[PDB]
Amino acid sequence: GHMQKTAFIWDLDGTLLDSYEAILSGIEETFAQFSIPYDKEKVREFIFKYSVQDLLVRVAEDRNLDVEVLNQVRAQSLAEKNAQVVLMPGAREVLAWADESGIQQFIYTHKGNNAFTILKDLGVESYFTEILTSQSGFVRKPSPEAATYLLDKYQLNSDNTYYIGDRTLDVEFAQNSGIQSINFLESTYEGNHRIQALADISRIFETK
Repeated sequence: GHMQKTAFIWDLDGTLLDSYEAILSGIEETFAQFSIPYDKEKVREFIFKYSVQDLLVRVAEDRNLDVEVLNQVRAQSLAEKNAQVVLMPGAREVLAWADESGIQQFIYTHKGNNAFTILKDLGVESYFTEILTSQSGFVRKPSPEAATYLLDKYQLNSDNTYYIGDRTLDVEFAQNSGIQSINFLESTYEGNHRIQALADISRIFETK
């Protein structure tokens, strides 16, 4: 219950967008053009370990093709048309809890002004009081500038703010500013709370 002044930051890549389908379906069409078997399970794993770019290499090189052709074959794809970007089916638990709790949630990414539309569309523009983008102009990484921006904008607290971003780079800028993070992985910071889901975000603040 309770929830003192807590502020929250989400990303816009893969923490709360599961658009990986609408990407990945493009490469299924690439594997098919070379008579390569494609298994979503083998792909979703490898794209989390390595790049797209690496995978096309790691098939062509094995299969007696050339990734130089595969590069072009990955452009002449249909699933970039016949697909769309979801609202990460499960986070509306946390979204609701935090907003009832009055936790000012925000977003930071490099995405374009189309970002704001995606949230409006999918139903969750309210849930992030303010959202930053490519237009914001901030430094690359670590970028504590973007933290201080959101703090001063509504007179929020560094120590009482928490960035959820799924990466070791969640602690770097966080530490440079003096704010906390919540990630699925360990890193060598004191404001770094491991999780496995999204519903563990509430359990942190419910003493578990």
